Amino acid sequence: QVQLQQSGAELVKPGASVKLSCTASGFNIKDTYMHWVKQRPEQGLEWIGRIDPANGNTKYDPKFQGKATITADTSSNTAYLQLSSLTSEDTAVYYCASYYGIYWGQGTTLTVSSASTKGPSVFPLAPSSKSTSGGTAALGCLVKDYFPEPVTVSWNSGALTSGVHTFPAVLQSSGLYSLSSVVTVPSSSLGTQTYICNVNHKPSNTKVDKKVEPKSC
Amino acid sequence: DIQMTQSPSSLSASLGERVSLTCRASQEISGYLSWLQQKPDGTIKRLIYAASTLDSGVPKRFSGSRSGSDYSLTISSLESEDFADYYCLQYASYPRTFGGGTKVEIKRTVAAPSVFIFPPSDEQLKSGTASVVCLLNNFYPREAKVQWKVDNALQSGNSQESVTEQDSKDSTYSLSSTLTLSKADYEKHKVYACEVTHQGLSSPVTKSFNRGEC
Repeated sequence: QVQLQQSGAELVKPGASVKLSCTASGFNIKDTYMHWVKQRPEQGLEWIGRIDPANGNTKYDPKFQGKATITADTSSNTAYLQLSSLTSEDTAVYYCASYYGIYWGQGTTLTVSSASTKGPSVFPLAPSSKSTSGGTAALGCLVKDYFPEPVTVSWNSGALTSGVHTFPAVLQSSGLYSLSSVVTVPSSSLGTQTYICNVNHKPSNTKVDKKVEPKSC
Repeated sequence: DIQMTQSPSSLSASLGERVSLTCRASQEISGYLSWLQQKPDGTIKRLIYAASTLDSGVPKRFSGSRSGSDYSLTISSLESEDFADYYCLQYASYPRTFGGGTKVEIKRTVAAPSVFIFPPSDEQLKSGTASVVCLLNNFYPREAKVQWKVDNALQSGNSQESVTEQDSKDSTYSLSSTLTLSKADYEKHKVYACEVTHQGLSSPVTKSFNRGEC
């Protein structure tokens, strides 16, 4: 019933620097050590370093020597992680741990990208006669090149939810995201209705309704 | 540095069953080990320290044991919230090192994927790029291989994968693979194929289309 509260998500351009924070409540940080750990997308935990707030002494893993700098301020009972010369390799969720690992922060997501806000481009993934079996056809929408996350995808103004699979976004080398949203439906319905995906990207206020009609090949 | 070899990396089980995962330290760490759990939402909690001591609040179904340099975590009577990721952590020396992790997911019967291949839309082609997507719908287990072959030549580095979280209703996974080429390199070839290998298929299934016929 003690906690560590980390700062909000960051969107930073490469070559720049960021300072994340972790504020403790329920104890005085000078009494224990404060650690920072990294977790790249879909990967494991990697230790960065730790600090003794009582005297400011730090220890780092050699792999982060010229990348991370850790500090603490007992007056605010907060610890900081400053990451320099950001590259794509730095995109990850950063955790703060203290009280021997008993307590962990919720984590702070850092996304390194040089891209400016951009709405997505929406292309159809047309149901094909060749890609039809047992009375069902698969169709979808490719929402490509948008920044930043998140994007909302609906089908037939939300009246279609069953069988829908909207995949998690992939950050491309361009510093832009892309994802696919597919759905399997009765192939017969393709003769009485047109399927449309409703894509909405709030940061750029881009709303697109894309019709996905059959195109066999 | 002390290397922590955690195995298995994946574990499939059902409600009420017991499961165990182990970590092996490359050097003598004499029980200076902890077990952490990370839920699907990202939050992390320590369940055990000193190899076998449970922290306050942690359920009785969790236990840890030592056998030489092999440290194990056992979850008896699995419950719904236990479907998570686990990591061992050694605090014997700096730098601190973690195990590779172990995913505890829901056991289910085998389910072969429904494979579909989608050619790039003409609206995208005219803008300069071409994205060919291969869809693997509702399959189990998670293990699946997708190979892109353009004119039989195996592709590498020009595709990206994305996989859904185990489905709440049928416990299956779905995966999408996207091959990305420039309009120019796309037009240099004819047959685009997606070869899928999965336990539920007797032999790998290949789905293809011939550019130019579109």
